[PDB]
Amino acid sequence: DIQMTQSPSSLSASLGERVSLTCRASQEINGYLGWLQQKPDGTIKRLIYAASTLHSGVPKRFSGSRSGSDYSLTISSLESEDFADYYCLQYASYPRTFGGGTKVEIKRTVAAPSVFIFPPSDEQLKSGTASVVCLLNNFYPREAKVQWKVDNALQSGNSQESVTEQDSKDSTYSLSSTLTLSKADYEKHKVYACEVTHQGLSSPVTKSFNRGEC
Amino acid sequence: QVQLQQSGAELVKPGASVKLSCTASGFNIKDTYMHWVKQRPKQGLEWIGRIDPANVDTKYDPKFQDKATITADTSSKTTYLQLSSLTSEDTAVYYCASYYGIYWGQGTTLTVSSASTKGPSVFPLAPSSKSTSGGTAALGCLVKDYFPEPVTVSWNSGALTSGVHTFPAVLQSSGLYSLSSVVTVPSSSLGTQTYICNVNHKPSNTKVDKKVEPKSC
Ligand SMILES: O=C(O)CCCCP(=O)([O-])Oc1ccc([N+](=O)[O-])cc1
Repeated sequence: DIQMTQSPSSLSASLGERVSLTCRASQEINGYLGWLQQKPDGTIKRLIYAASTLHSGVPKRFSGSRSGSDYSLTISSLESEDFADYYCLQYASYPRTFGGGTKVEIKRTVAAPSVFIFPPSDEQLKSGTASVVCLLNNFYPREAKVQWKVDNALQSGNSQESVTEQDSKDSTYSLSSTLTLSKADYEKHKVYACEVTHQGLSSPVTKSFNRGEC
Repeated sequence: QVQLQQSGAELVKPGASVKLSCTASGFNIKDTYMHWVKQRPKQGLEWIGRIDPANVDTKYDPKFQDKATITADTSSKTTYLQLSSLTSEDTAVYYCASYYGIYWGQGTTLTVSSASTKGPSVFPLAPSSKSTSGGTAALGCLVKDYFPEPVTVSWNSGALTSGVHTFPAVLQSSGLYSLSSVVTVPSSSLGTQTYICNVNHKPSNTKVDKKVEPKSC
């Protein structure tokens, strides 16, 4: 089975920039290689086939080439509609195999997050469970470290994270962290804190509430 | 125009089987040549196999040899993907593609779980713990313990769209989903503007409207 190694897996670039994605074949595939694009809505479209032939209607800014075992897709100048996921696919033999993929995201200036902490509601406490949520709003880059502390004691294994897709307007990200505890465990402690670390913050920011439940 | 139409979403229990379909709207036997691809949540594309009805040939990736079976109905220009002895590892979106990858289907979501359909509990994420105003405030709704997804969340019946962030759902250890929708609003409006999240979960026919008030706690 022929393996396709795609690099890089992630790429941050500005509008108008020239970028190149590469796929290395473990065996000779003799120009048999296609490139696909997947938009954030799940739509998949063929861009190139036979290594360098464009699909009808595809912008001429896209091009493909070969150098040894390496096959590349080059976008001469990035446009807004080009920020998506890309995959190469070989069809020289069976089974057909895909490259790992490359996510191309929009690069912008560093933006520090706005941090908010939410105590559980009285309504939820009646069901015997308590969810504490920490929100990180509109930041860039995506990398952010969230640490939970109850009575200044670090937590682990009891939190869940969820992050939004890059915003169409400002190109920022938003992240939420949820700490889940039993009503019993929740009622045996005082301070609940959310410590946030990010490139745009000189020192970690901390948000807490003491006794809140409404 | 000439396209690939796929069947709807499927929800089954582990151990069972499913049969998905992909019909070529406006094609022929030469175009009943179809590929089937798998995509797990937040992961890459995986080739399952392909059918070439003109030569009654079918090829699969070794990893799917026991799991999948592709058949084709040349009269209706439809191919079928049969998946057996399902496990959680089979929960994904399945796509179909034509000869040379010229046309691609919209995808069919398959969810494998032993959980039953359940509506969500909606809890408020009240603004402030005691602090009176501050510039820009944040509030929201915690949409917890529902199955299966999706769930739709709007604010003020669609009137408030600016500053809204509805997060992708997460699968909890109970086998149930959860997500939160937040919105940043001016601190000055907290005592005079009404904020209400409208949650709709079609699978269970649950419509819940929750007013988020600054209880200051
Ligand atoms: O012998 C030839 O000309 C190659 C025949 C391969 C046809 P196939 O549909 O199985 O493979 C392909 C599948 C997808 C693509 N693509 O560019 O997305 C390209 C080829």
